[PDB]
Amino acid sequence: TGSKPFTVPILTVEEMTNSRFPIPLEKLFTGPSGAFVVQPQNGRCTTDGVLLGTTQLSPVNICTFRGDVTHIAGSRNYTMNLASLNWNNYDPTEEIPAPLGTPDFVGKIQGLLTQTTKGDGSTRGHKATVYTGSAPFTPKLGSVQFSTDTENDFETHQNTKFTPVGVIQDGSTTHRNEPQQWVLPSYSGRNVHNVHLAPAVAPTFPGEQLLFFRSTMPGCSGYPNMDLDCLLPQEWVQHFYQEAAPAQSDVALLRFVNPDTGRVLFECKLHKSGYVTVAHTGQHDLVIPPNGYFRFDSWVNQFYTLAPM
Amino acid sequence: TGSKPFTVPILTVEEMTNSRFPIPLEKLFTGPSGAFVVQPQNGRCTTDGVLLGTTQLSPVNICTFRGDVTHIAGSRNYTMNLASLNWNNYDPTEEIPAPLGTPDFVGKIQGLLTQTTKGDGSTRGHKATVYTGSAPFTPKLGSVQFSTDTENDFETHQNTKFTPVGVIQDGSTTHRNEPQQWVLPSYSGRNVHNVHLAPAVAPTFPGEQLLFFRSTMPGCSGYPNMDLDCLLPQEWVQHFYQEAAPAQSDVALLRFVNPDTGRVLFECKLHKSGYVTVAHTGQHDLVIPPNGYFRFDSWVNQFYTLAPM
Ligand SMILES: C[C@@H]1O[C@@H](O[C@@H]2[C@@H](O[C@H]3O[C@H](CO)[C@H](O)[C@H](O)[C@H]3O)[C@@H](O)[C@@H](CO)O[C@@H]2O)[C@@H](O)[C@H](O)[C@@H]1O
Ligand SMILES: OC[C@H]1O[C@H](O)[C@H](O)[C@@H](O)[C@H]1O
Repeated sequence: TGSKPFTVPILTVEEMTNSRFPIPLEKLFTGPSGAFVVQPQNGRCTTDGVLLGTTQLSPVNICTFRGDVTHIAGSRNYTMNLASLNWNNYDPTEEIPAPLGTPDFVGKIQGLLTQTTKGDGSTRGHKATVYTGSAPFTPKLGSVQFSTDTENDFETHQNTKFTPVGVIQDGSTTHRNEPQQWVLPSYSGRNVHNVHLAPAVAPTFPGEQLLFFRSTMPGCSGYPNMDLDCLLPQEWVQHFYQEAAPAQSDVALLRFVNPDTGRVLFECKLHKSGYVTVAHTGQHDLVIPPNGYFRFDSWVNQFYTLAPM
Repeated sequence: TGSKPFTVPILTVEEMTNSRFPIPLEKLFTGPSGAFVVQPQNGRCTTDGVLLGTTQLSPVNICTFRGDVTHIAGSRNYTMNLASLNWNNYDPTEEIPAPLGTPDFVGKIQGLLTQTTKGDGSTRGHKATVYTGSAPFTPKLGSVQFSTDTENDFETHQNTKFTPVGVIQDGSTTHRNEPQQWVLPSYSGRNVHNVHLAPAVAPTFPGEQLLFFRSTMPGCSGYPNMDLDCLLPQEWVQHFYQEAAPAQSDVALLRFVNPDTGRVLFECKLHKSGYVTVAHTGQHDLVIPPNGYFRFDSWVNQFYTLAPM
């Protein structure tokens, strides 16, 4: 009606980024998810550009941490007292679950902890792991703990950054038992309930399943479950945030098109609250052409019947 | 008449990503560039969406490598035989300087080298550094070397990834002497000329300088020069690539606007070949409101005289 036309990006899946970890998308996946709660906090955005949960705009400020560190005596463990992106003091009273970009799964995330000494520009970097299921993982309260490879190299009161790389598993344990991508951390610790969460999502329509945007997280030790599914590519979050096109119905019908044939491969529902469903029953890795893309076709209701995927 | 209208993203500087390394933008910087050649290969795209140099679309597939590795006896060094993003064979004959996303500066980039064994899903990760100025750095040929913290953990003929984190310097030598952000690597090795390059850029009007989109790379050891300037944010590259709006003239005039006050702070030229200039003389860190953004106003040409910044 003159309303700003809704669109999705024309970037292909492999040209886009996982919204839950700073790695490329690899593929589309669908499977049943009735048995458990799907309530990721990263990669959550309405089609009209309202960021939800812990979602922020940067594809490379996901699962990062910044602040000051203090050594835990008799250990190679450091407590990081969190700062903001701009390196200011952290504010815990904001009505968010945790700082934006905080990890939204229970797992042992490995990367590098790096630091610069302001006075002379000296620098240092150490392999480090943050276990988001641990008692000291209290990002909402302004603190997390890292296990590192040093007992003395990090300085106090100097800007320190964690850059995530991948995940680990304890190899004396049954394989692929962690990370648990669908388990939220307890952002304030084990005795305090999470707050201000983006809602859980599920298909409601018979024969429908969620369509996931899937990556494989690098594994850094042990026998981890490396699958990582997001609801929206990070580029879609950035696109909707900018466009802010109002939803004209509950569902934006998308067609996934193959340029090499000119034909539609499948269609799907992009729910205005920011998730996708397809008509399929079972676990399936979608096979798509490298140049295939999503195209918005029309606003439909929640109860539209999709052609089977 | 009838050209698709040109636009730039409304994302703020701080909401965008460096196109030369997987870190957020921090600030805008201008300075004289007569003392160097500004010929980065990442973050190069025309306003009409033609990717140049080694530029690709993923903000998280910049300064990464994938392939499989071979140990060099007597050392902690491994040679990686490069694969593509989707783990396929690398083609050295494609008319590009190097694989898309290859580092475009001489420096020592530190990160983690990770691996998965296909048969059992066992994984491993080690701190690793790639010396992009060294003789073994031959990405165009399909081979690069990493120095690591292990002499025996990595397996042969298993998919291996390098994830970049930051840069290092040798602390026994002159501080901030490396990395050298404006020195291109020799993509095929010592004394072999590079091919298929994106061109050097410079201001071509009196009283103009390049406008750079600047970040600070993490430092991981020693006393590195952490400054990193790109010509275009990664989001701008993604935007132009998708939009493909025809360049109506040589220069798109942009205004940088403060929505808090409603006033234009400065104007600048976005050259159709994908770089920005401003009217200023001297090194200057721009001070901008966090909410400030760029807006396309009109097509002009290279003879247009800017208002002083
Ligand atoms: C499954 C196994 O995981 C990794 O080994 C770790 C051990 O890691 C430590 O030793 C290994 C070399 O043996 C390596 O140097 C690693 O960086 C270092 O932390 C250790 O954490 C044990 C303790 O539970 O778990 C695993 O065995 C990996 O390095 C191995 O190659 C292999 O994939
Ligand atoms: O000369 C090498 C030396 O460089 C710095 O001093 C580092 O802190 C040390 O860990 C060591 O690597």
